[PDB]
Amino acid sequence: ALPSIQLPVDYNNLFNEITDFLVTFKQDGPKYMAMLQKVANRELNSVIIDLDDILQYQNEKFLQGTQADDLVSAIQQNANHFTELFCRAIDNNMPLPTKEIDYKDDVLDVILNQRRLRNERMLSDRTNELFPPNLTRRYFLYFKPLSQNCARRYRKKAISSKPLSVRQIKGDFLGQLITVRGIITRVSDVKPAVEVIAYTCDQCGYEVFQEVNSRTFTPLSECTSEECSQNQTKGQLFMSTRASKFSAFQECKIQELSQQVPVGHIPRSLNIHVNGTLVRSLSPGDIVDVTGIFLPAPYTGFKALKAGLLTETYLEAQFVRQHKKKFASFSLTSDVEERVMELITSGDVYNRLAKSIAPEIYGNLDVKKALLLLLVGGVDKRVGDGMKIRGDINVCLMGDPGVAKSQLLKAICKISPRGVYTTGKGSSGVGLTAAVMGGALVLADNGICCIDEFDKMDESDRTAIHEVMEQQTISISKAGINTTLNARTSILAAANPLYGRYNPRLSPLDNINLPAALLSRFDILFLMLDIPSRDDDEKLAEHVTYVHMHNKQPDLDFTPVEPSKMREYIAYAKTKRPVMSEAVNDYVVQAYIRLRQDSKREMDSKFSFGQATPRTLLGIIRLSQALAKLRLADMVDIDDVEEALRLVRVSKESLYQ
Amino acid sequence: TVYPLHQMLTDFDIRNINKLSKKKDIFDILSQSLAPSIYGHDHIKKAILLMLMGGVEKNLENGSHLRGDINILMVGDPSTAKSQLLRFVLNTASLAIATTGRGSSGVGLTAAVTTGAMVLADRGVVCIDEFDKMTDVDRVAIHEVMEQQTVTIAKAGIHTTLNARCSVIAAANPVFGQYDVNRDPHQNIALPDSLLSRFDLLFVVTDDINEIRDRSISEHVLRTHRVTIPFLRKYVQYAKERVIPQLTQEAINVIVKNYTDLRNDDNTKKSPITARTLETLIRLATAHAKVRLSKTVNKVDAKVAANLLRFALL
Ligand SMILES: [Zn+2]
Repeated sequence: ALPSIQLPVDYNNLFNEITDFLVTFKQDGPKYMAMLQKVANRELNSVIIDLDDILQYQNEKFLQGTQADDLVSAIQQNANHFTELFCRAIDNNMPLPTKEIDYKDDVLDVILNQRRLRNERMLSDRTNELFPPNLTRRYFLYFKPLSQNCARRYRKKAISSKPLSVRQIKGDFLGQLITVRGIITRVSDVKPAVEVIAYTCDQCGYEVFQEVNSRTFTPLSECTSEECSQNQTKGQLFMSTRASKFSAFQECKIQELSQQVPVGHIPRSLNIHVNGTLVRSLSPGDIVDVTGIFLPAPYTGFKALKAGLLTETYLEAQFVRQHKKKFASFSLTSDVEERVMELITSGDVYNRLAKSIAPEIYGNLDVKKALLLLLVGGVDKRVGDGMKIRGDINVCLMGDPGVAKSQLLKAICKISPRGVYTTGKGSSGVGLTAAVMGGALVLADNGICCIDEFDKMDESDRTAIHEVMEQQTISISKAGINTTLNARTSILAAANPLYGRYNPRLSPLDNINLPAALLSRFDILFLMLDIPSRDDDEKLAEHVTYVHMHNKQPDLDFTPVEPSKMREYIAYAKTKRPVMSEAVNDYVVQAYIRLRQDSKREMDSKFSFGQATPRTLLGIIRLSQALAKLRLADMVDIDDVEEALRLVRVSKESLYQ
Repeated sequence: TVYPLHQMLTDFDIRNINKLSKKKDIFDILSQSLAPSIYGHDHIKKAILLMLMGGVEKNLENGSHLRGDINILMVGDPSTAKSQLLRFVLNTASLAIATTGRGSSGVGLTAAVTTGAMVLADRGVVCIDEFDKMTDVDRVAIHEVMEQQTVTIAKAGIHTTLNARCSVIAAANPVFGQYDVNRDPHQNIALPDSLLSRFDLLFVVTDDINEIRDRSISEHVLRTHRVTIPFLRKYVQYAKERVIPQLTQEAINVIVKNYTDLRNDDNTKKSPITARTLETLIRLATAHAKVRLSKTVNKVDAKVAANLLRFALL
C-alpha cells in the first residue's frame, strides 16, 4: 500500500542549514537582518532571495568547513517545496516588536490583532491549534536566477538560469526552476486570488481556516466548532471577506520569439501565473526572461477525457528581467562625474564625440558633427502664457545611391535610447498613429526617430510627419478616437533624390521631390552627393579594407568613445539649459540679414533653397544653444553661434563641387 | 522509432578535401559540378558557390557589423532555367526556405500573432521566384532585411528587433515580354531603385537564338534523357566553419584600383555604382578565399572577384 523509497536528500537538517543561512551572515551587519526587518517594519513586502548568496554561503560552509548538504542544486531541483519551507524559517528569526508597529495604521491588521487579543483573552480565561502561519505574512518570497558573473566559481552544470527556448522546454523540467524568454501574449488583467478566507460562525463563534490548495476548493458549512456542534444543533457559518488574505493574481501566455522557431512548426505559447508584488510588472509585446518554478495545476475536470492525468502545466512567475529597460533621469552625478571626466579633460569634446558617432563608416565628419547635436538637442522654451517652441533638431540626409547614409541611422538608433528605426512601406500610416484595441512616433518619443526610403512613404504618412514638426502633437479624429496624443519625437530622415541620382542639369528642388512646406521645417539638410575622386577614394578603400580586415577601425591615433559612457556624457549634457548673451544675439541677427540677402541676391533657380524662412533663424539659435551645451555653457559664446552658421552653410553648398 | 526518409565527415572525407585544396584549378571544376543539366553559365554557378561561402561575418567592437553574405539576382527571358536553377540551389543549400512571388503574408515577419520565412531561414539561403511580382509593400521590408541584416517588429504588440541574417537569391522576369536583351540598361529591370543596389550581383542572361549553339544544346538535352555531387555539401560545411580567411594586404590595392576604375569609367558606361559595390568586392574576395581553404586572402582571389563582377557589369 503506497511503497516508500529513501532518498539521499533530507529536508530536516536542510531547514537547519537554511536557519544558519538566515541571520547568520557576513559577506554582505548582515543583509538578511536588515532586509527582513524592513519588511517587519511594513514598508516592504517582496523578499527577493538571490541564489547567488546561497552559492556564496556553501564556500564558507565547505572548504572552509564544516562541510554540509547542498542547496543550490537541491532548490532548483524542487523549488516549490522551498517556498513552503525555506520561507517559513523567516518566521522563527523575525524581530518581534519590531518598531512602532501599532495597529491602525493598517487596515485588516486590526482585525487579526483583535482576533489574537480576544483569542488570548478567552483562552486564558477558559484554561483558568492556532492561526496558520500562512495567514500572517504580508510578504512574498521570490527566488532569482543565477546567470551568473560569480557562477564561474565554478559549479558549472548548476545553472538553470539557462535562458532556454520554449521549444527546449520538456516534461522533465516540471517542478524545477527554469528561465524562459519570449514575447508577452494576451497579458490577462489582474484579479484577486484567495488564501484563507476563515469563515465566521454564528452562535459560539471561534474561527476555522480552510486551506486554499491547488486551483480550487470546496466550501464547507456544517459546523467545525465543538460548541455550536450537537448543542443545539449545528451553528451556521459564513465567510468574512475582510478577514481573508488576498494575493494578487495575474495570468499571461508567452509565445516564442519566432527566431527560436525552426524552419518548420509553429510558435508555441506558455501560460504563466503571477503573484504578489511581481504583478503588473509584465506588459504586452515585451521580450522578457521570466524565471519561475514550472508546474501543473490539475485537473478541474473533465477528468474523463484525460486519462491521464495529462497535466498541461503552466509557469509560476518568480523573478522578472525584461530586455531593454535612460536619461534624462538620474539624480547623481556621484563619482559618475568621474566617468564623465576622462572624456572632458582631454578637451575638444565636441570633435571627439562627433567622430565617435558611427566610426564604422569613413568620412562625413560634418554629418556626424551635427548628429551629436541631434542626440543632445534642447533647450526648447516656454513663453509663460504659455505655448512651446521646439525644442529639438530635425535632420535630413539626401543623396544616392551609396555613401552609406542609412548606416548612420542604424548607428544613431542603436546609440540613443528611445530610438526607433522604421521605413516607409515599411511602417504603415497606422504604424505611426495609435489604434484603439501607438507605434513609431508615439512608441519613440522624447528620443530620436529614424526614417529610410523617405520618398516612398506616399501621402498620408507625410501629413503626419509634416504636422509633427509643430511637435507636441498628432490629432486623430477617426472613428473611435478623438484623442490628441503627445509626440516629443525627433526626426532624422534619409531620402534619395529624384531618379536616378541628383541630375546637375536640374535645379535643386527639382531633384529633391519634396515640397517646400516640409523642408522649411528641417533645420539641417545634409545632401550627400558623390563625385568620384582618385585621391580620396583610395583612403576610403583603405578604410573599408582595413575593416573588414580588422574589427577595430581607428589606429594611430584616436580613441573611439564607447556608446555607454558617451550616453552618460550626453545625459549629463541635457541637464544644463544655457542662455544667450547679448553679443552673440546681435551677431546672429546681422549674419542672418547677410545670409538672407546673399541667398536672395543669388536669384531664382538652381542654387537656393530659399527663402531662409524664420525657422532657419530659430533653427540656428537652437543649434547654437545646442553647441553651448557641450561646452556645458550657460554663457553661449560667439564662437558657438558662428559655428552653427558654419554647420548650416556646410550642409548645403556641397552642390558646387 | 520514426525514421524519416526522402554532417558526418569521418576520417577519410576531410582528408579528401585536404588533398583537393592544394590543386590550383579546383574552382572551375567545382563551379561545373553544380550543373549536370545546364549549359554554360559558368559565371553564374561560380556566383552561387560564392554565395554558399560568403565572406565570413564581421562584428566590430561597440559598433555595427558589416554584412558578410552575398545576394544575387537573375534576369532574362523565360527558359533561362532561372526557376530551374533555384531548386538545385535549394537542395544542396543546407536550408533554406523557398518563397515564390506572392507569397507572403509577412514573408519574414513574426506577424505578431493574435491572440516567418526570413527569420526561420537565418544562416541560410532564401530563394525568391518571380521576384518582380512581389508587392512593393514587402520590398520595403526586404530593404531592411538585406543590408541592415535585421528585422524590426513594432506591430502592436511585442516590440523587438530580431535577427534575420539570411543570404538571398532572386529570379525575376523582364518587364514586358522578351524585350530584355536589346532594351536599355535601365527601364529593363522594372524594380527601382535601391533594390538594384542591395543585390550584390545583377546577372543578365539572354535566350537569343543561334543554330550552332542550338545543336550544342540538342545533343546534351538528348543524352540527358538517357567529384560526386553529394560530396559538394560535405565539402562546403567544413569550409564554412573552418576557417575564416580574414584579410590581407596582398589584395587591397587590387580591389581599390578596380573599384575606382568601376566608378570612374562605368558611370560613363552604365549604372548603379556606390560604396556598396566596394563592400561586395571584399565579400567576394573573402568567399573565394574560403573556396581556396586559405587561412588568408590573396591577390589572385581579388582578381577573381574582379572577373565575376565584370561579367556582372559586362
Ligand atoms: Zn460557532
